Amino acid sequence: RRALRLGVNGLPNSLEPVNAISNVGPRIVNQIFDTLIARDFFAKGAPGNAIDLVPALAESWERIDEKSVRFKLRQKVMFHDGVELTADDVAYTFSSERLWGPEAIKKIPLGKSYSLDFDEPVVEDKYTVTLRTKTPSYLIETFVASWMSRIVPKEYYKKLGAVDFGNKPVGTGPYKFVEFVAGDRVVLEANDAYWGPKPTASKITYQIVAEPATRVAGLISGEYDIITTLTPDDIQLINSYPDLETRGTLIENFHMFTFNMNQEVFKDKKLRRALALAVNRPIMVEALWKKQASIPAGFNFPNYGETFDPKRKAMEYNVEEAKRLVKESGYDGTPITYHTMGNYYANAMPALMMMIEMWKQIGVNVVMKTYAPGSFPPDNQTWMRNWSNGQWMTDAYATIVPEFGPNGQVQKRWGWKAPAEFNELCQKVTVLPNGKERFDAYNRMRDIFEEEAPAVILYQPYDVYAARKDVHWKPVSFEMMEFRNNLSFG
Ligand SMILES: O=C(O[C@H]1[C@H](OP(=O)(O)O[C@@H]2[C@@H](O)[C@@H](O)CO[C@H]2O)[C@@H](CO)O[C@@]1(CO)O[C@H]1O[C@H](CO)[C@H](O)[C@@H](O)[C@H]1O)c1ccccc1
Repeated sequence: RRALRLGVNGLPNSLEPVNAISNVGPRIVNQIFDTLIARDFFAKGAPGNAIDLVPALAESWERIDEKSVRFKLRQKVMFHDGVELTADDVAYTFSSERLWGPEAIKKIPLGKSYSLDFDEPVVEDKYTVTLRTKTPSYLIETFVASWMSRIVPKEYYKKLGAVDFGNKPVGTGPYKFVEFVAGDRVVLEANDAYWGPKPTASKITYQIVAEPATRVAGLISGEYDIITTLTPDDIQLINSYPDLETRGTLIENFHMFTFNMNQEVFKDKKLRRALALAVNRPIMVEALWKKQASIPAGFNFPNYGETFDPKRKAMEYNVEEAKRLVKESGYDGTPITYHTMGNYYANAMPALMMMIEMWKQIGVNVVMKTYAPGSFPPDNQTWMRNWSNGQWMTDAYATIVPEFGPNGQVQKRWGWKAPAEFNELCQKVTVLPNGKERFDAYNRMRDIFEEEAPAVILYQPYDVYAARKDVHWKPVSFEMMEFRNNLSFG
């Protein structure tokens, strides 16, 4: 088998699966670990966007009541060190101690904020485990299929601790750990004892190449087989090669810009809203994304299923209202910084440069502050910054509630003083089954989000990869790379 070499835009700081949640972690952690329930993005000839859920580490599952799901596990599954997977490892993965309890915050900072209102799991036998919530939750199934739910080995994890585990991970996945050189590379090797489809590459290397031009040059020179995070602008040039091609797809994620609302200038919604109203998204999508990116109608996406609102109007663009809001605000003309880690996000810098011109027309001076990986300053030295959110559930709960809710980082760390009505609705949607009340509450939350502007949604990016034609691999509609039944050579 050939070794697979990947040129990437970044690497996570840890291989602990929850801590690795980002645009750069899942493409690695998806190889090392498995979940109880998995997604088959290729079901019924779908071009990597199928919503179909399939058994993975759990052979079957059944909802027992409004707050519990019982799982029957695959038998004789081995972690990379030969230890058999049991309900003990599954219970530990979803425990108060490791994930959501008070004693877990130090090791997994976002564990509690991203988790459901869990109750301690119940081990029925070696291969049977019930995952449950303290209050009703119809989200257990989607949570278990998500990036929050990769299964860790209890004994090995406890022995090492979360920090050391993140540097030497052990999972049940098709590829096993070889090396992790901080801010440089990750090397994995084929796990030939894998329970599912046998790995088709002998090794996988993820090498950071921060500059996209240098990344493209690496593919051309033959240093990489696949490269990530390109722009629709690179398409014509790569495709002009007989042996190279681009492969892209819209992903279930949105790019945005956000604010440090602890800062005096951003304490009030007025300037935040003015900045949002001046963003001409169609011109950015046309010029930088070649119409391949999509602009959502608010914090509202098709993957939400029953909680997606297809009748929702597009987000308002109003330069004249933006001009009035700036005039009425306390803003003087002082430059406002916008922090960006080069092009960690595809089109981060060209998008920002277009927005700086748009904002100059409304009387707001915004200045780009580009920083290197590991150079993100303390919070009080930041004003505006870019971000993204992967829409990780088949429900509107994610990411409006875990990120922007009362228990989330936007309110707790970034100082968004959310209206009381918003937090009340966040609590309601957590416990309610689908219906008119729940559907209407998400719409009211979307209206408040647009009015308050704690963040400004830009678009769903069109994720662009480039590969050698002799490397058969299709992208999926999520911020990760899938190699199961989706990687072959020659
Ligand atoms: O830029 C990355 O993370 C990004 C991550 O944002 P992503 O858009 O990639 O991932 C989001 C998630 O945050 C979550 O909302 C779910 O959906 C996902 O798409 C996030 C957490 O790792 O912090 C970020 C924000 O720009 O970064 C910010 O916070 C870190 C602080 O330790 C960085 O080191 C800083 O440089 C700084 O830029 C990153 C780069 C290298 C190592 C680790 C993370």
